[PDB]
Amino acid sequence: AGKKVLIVYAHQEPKSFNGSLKNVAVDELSRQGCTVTVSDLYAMNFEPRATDKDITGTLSNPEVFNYGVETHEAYKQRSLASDITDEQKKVREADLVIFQFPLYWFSVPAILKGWMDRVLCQGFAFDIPGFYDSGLLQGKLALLSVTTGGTAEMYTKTGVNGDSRYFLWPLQHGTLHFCGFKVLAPQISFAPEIASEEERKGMVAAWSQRLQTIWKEEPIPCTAHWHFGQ
Amino acid sequence: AGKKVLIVYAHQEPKSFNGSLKNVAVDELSRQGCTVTVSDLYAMNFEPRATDKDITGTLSNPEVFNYGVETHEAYKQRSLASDITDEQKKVREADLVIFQFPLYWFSVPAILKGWMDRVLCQGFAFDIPGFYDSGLLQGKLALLSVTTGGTAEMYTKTGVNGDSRYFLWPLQHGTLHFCGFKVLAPQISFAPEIASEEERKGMVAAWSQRLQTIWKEEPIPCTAHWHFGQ
Ligand SMILES: Cc1cc2nc3c(=O)[nH]c(=O)nc-3n(C[C@H](O)[C@H](O)[C@H](O)COP(=O)(O)OP(=O)(O)OC[C@H]3O[C@@H](n4cnc5c(N)ncnc54)[C@H](O)[C@@H]3O)c2cc1C
Ligand SMILES: Cc1cc2nc3c(=O)[nH]c(=O)nc-3n(C[C@H](O)[C@H](O)[C@H](O)COP(=O)(O)OP(=O)(O)OC[C@H]3O[C@@H](n4cnc5c(N)ncnc54)[C@H](O)[C@@H]3O)c2cc1C
Ligand SMILES: CC[n+]1c(-c2ccccc2)c2cc(N)ccc2c2ccc(N)cc21
Ligand SMILES: CC[n+]1c(-c2ccccc2)c2cc(N)ccc2c2ccc(N)cc21
Ligand SMILES: CC[n+]1c(-c2ccccc2)c2cc(N)ccc2c2ccc(N)cc21
Ligand SMILES: [Zn+2]
Ligand SMILES: [Zn+2]
Repeated sequence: AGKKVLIVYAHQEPKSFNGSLKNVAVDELSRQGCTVTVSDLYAMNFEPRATDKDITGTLSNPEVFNYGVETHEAYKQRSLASDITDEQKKVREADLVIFQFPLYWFSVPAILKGWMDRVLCQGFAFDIPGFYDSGLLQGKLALLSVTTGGTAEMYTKTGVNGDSRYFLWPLQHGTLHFCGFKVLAPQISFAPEIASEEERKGMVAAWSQRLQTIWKEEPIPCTAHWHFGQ
Repeated sequence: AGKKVLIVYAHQEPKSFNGSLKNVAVDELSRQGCTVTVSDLYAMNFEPRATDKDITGTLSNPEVFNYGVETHEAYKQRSLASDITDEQKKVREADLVIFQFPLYWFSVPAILKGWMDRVLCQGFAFDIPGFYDSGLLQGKLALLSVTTGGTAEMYTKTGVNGDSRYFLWPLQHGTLHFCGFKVLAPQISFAPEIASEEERKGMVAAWSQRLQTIWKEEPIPCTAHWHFGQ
């Protein structure tokens, strides 16, 4: 009992398929008695740019600004901007982080990329040492819930788009695994725009049904073999 | 017939290693007699977020906002935000587009991701049909000039990050090839922060040197096999 979930949500439109997937997650996890928080990035006008405004007070080397170094140092000295530390608190408290987003150029929308760039700073999400299996968010679960324009068929190994697992690598391995997350199997809702109403409802139902047993899941082996291998 | 180059540059600090790579590109291409334009995204405070502010005309569906549909229609009608069409002019006139950036989470910094999201809209960069080899930017070249924190060794098949080509897939194939670009081989400058002053100087020089004969290069086969092997 007592699980905490953060949903990081990146869609402009409440009535969208993404919005529906987010709301189903909120309702079902809430029904289960979980603690639920939603970071609605567009509604928050979330800042995507990594800039020197992300550090308050004086820099550790204001002659040559290195964002990575400066945010590492600011994290240690508790002088990060409040929009960042607000998100870090939600992540720190969460047992599971769900990312809900439409696929933009085989990746996350820029507003969500900005969340990953700015929130997951050195000292908070990883360090030397402490990355991949020993990343600082170890013990936490992460799950990518992505919607696509392309159909399942268009996303095969030999297809024009390649296997969907190919585009997952930078997100699941390079970002989430790197920070110590155990990665649950992605939820891929293929081509809702093209799908019939029945097919759309079926995809929503699949998600809702999955959420009923999400705490019983095993994480994937987040390896190059899982992503590219046979 | 001389050549036109656009450099889309994503770093906050002029004195950075990325800044030096951008400046030597400008120096060398200028020396050759090329026409050179730089989009300095951080200096321009470039807007990364995909929002309804990107359309200024009457929305096709003002009760349910679909970013892709609305920007496609706005492109055709000429009612996109002018920061978008300003970038589109630079791309349209370019023979070669160089992207200069530090790797953020196996990808581009969010401010540059936003450039891709917002600038490469339907009708301008691709059509349905009219993508990959029939993409609308066919005839143009693109090149990623990337810097990393991780070492070359970490970015190998047996290294913990996997091969560097793995993370290039969403950018080179999912984005640039999809829009019709032919893709020149990536320039990856590994681990400058860790390297010595001389090694750093050497990496900048190697870039400058490659650029001398850039117009003689052939593009890569931007395929799953090139990226992932057999
Ligand atoms: C900049 C950009 C880059 C992109 N890059 C890619 C890419 O690389 N690869 C790719 O494949 N695609 C890409 N796309 C397409 C994009 O991924 C899809 O448009 C997106 O995933 C669709 O999801 P949505 O929530 O916006 O769908 P919506 O348009 O909101 O939903 C589809 C339909 O489902 C309906 N619906 C909503 N809720 C429910 C419900 N509860 N039950 C039943 N029906 C419901 C909606 O009303 C709508 O009619 C890109 C799009 C953009 C704008
Ligand atoms: C949010 C975030 C995510 C990241 N994700 C990843 C990731 O997934 N994978 C990864 O590998 N790395 C990652 N990194 C690390 C990042 O890619 C590196 O920090 C970046 O590439 C370093 O390049 P730079 O231009 O900032 O280096 P700088 O710090 O600017 O350069 C190093 C030194 O070179 C010096 N220099 C400048 N010009 C010259 C010159 N001409 N000759 C000699 N020396 C010169 C500078 O003064 C500086 O001291 C991430 C960093 C951040 C902040
Ligand atoms: C700039 C520090 N730094 C490094 C890094 C760079 C050089 C040497 C050691 C670590 C880094 C290296 C990898 N692979 C992945 C992510 C990051 C990173 C991420 C965020 C941040 N805020 C600083 C970060
Ligand atoms: C038009 C939607 N759409 C699709 C897409 C979805 C289904 C079928 C064909 C293409 C797409 C497919 C791939 N592989 C790569 C990028 C995009 C894309 C990119 C931007 C955008 N604004 C719309 C996009
Ligand atoms: C193991 C690679 N690696 C990293 C490193 C860089 C990015 C992410 C993780 C580690 C490193 C990071 C810092 N700050 C300082 C020295 C080293 C280093 C030094 C020697 C070596 N042989 C590998 C090294
Ligand atoms: Zn992994
Ligand atoms: Zn390709």
